[PDB]
Amino acid sequence: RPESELIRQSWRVVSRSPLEHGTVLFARLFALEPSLLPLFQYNGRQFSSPEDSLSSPEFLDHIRKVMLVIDAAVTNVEDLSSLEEYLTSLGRKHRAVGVRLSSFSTVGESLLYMLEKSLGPDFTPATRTAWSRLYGAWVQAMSRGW
Ligand code: HEM
Repeated sequence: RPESELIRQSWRVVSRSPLEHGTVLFARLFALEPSLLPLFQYNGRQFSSPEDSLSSPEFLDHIRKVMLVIDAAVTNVEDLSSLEEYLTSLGRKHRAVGVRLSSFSTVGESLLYMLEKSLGPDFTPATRTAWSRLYGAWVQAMSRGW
């Protein structure tokens, strides 16, 4: 797993404090597409601003949830044949709550953004590329899906 090690190596850094990094991801996501903000509704209430979501334990718990899943996807980076059916299932939950396949690009770009900011110089071209491949493989899975 030559291209896998890069993923585990890069991830171990962000895996240490999942909320902080997952916070950066969604801050970024909401900064790029604020139209995704109302998809996260808790207590029958809509977040007015992106920062409102940051004060929601429900929403923070969601971030952890997402961070845990990617970290799982990182565990299985070598085969990718184990997580397949969970992803189609996860993608199934996403279609259900009314997310669009076209937002995947935005989440991926937010994920890559978060990784770049965290790693700095360590976020090598090879590392960027492997993550793009990796994220691509999840989206395809989650898209099988719709
Ligand atoms: C394509 C853009 C995406 C959008 C707009 C989106 C939006 C959402 C929303 C609105 C929820 C509902 C959570 C809640 O109701 O509290 C959710 C759940 C979730 N998301 Fe995302 N999502 C996207 C892609 C992804 C990707 C690529 C992953 C990880 C590979 C992911 C991981 C998760 C997980 C693990 C959950 C909760 C699963 C569950 O509750 O069963 N999402 N997403």
